[PDB]
Amino acid sequence: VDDSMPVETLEDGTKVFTSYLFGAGALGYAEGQPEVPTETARNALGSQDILINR
Amino acid sequence: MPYWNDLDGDSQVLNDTDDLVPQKINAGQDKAVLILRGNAWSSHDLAATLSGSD
Repeated sequence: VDDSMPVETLEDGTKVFTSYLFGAGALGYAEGQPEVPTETARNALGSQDILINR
Repeated sequence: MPYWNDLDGDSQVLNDTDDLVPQKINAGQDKAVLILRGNAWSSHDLAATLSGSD
């Protein structure tokens, strides 16, 4: 059960649904890495701070 | 009592020849009411002593 799957609309207000049937288990993916996953930097003459992820 | 609604937004396409932009957070408000009630009621004396109980 989930609340998000694409839902289109035509005119005259009739809804169409999709509901994929996968049942595969599965397709695949792999994560990998960049370098510097997390960094902190601040602006001295001003006052701020920030985070980054990438 | 206040609260911080969680962040929202899209990512960006990370590339050279560009840099990123930061984003912000907001807050919201909550209330209630205090209420109070009461009442009272009387009795007699003479009817009590003539009627068999109080």
